Amino acid sequence: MALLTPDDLININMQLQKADSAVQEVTGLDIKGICKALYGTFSSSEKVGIVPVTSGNGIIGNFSASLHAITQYFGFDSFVTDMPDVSGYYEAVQNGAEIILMADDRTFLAHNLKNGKMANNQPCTGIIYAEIASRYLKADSKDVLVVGLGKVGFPGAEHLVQKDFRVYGYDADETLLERATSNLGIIPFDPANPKKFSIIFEATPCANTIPEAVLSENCVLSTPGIPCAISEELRDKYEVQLIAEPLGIGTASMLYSVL
Ligand SMILES: NC(=O)C1=CN([C@@H]2O[C@H](COP(=O)(O)OP(=O)(O)OC[C@H]3O[C@@H](n4cnc5c(N)ncnc54)[C@H](O)[C@@H]3O)[C@@H](O)[C@H]2O)C=CC1
Ligand SMILES: C[C@H]1CC=N[C@@H]1C(=O)NCCCC[C@H](N)C(=O)O
Ligand SMILES: [Mg+2]
Ligand code: NA
Repeated sequence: MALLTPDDLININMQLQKADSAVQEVTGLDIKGICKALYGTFSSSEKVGIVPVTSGNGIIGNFSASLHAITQYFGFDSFVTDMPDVSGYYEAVQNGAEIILMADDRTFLAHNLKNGKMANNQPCTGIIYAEIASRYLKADSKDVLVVGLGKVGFPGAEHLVQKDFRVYGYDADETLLERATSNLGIIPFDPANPKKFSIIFEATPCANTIPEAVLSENCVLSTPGIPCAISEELRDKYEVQLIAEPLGIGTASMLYSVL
């Protein structure tokens, strides 16, 4: 399974700053503006309780600290509980948390206790990175390539289909590809018969998944995938506009979706 390491989260404030500038360049909107477009919501210092969780692989170094910073960055009044797990959840609620933010190895959720809304990181991440890609100001095309049609990728593709884009899809697992084509109506992408895209969305845990043949100059590559979907070489060569950030954008999508 594809879990963060502590090194992925180093200087999360800078990673967020850089991602937010890239998002502004690409779409004319900052991350808050994207979330406002997606969900119509804005932050008003809602209290967010962040609960460390020890199950499975356990507490990931820098994870709760990064969420603490991300939440503050978007204007939430956040805190991290002293205790983990159920004791931590009790602490969070007792200290007045309106939104609970917590994750085990399989599920990262946000639960707004005031209105009952609950978000899962996987669809929220897919949706927001697909939204960003979709809003590329200089795209001059409704064609989009989605690489990776799993838990993050499938909802991203679904979002793009709802937005009336012409969605091409590829997954290395043939069964996943088939699932997407027959449930979403996407066009299966044929790697042996590529075409160029100005808009690309990638959601795999693998490097170098985007072939050169698919790139156009200045195309947007919006990717929650870790590590990076393209080499530095190809990024520089085609002046690719990369939106890639390990936790904060997806977390913002969760939070603004439950407001
Ligand atoms: N940046 C962020 O905020 C977040 C990042 N992620 C990351 O997103 C990635 C995807 O997560 P999930 O969708 O949950 O994983 P998943 O395992 O559900 O789906 C990944 C898909 O990519 C496909 N794939 C793998 N190698 C490929 C290749 N070379 N070419 C085409 N397809 C390939 C797999 O067949 C699989 O269907 C992971 O690396 C995960 O860590 C996940 C959540 C939030
Ligand atoms: C990109 C992230 C967000 C969702 N999946 C990836 C992930 O690493 N999930 C596992 C998070 C586990 C956190 C850990 N239980 C903790 O509380 O420190
Ligand atoms: Mg992110
Ligand atoms: Na990747």
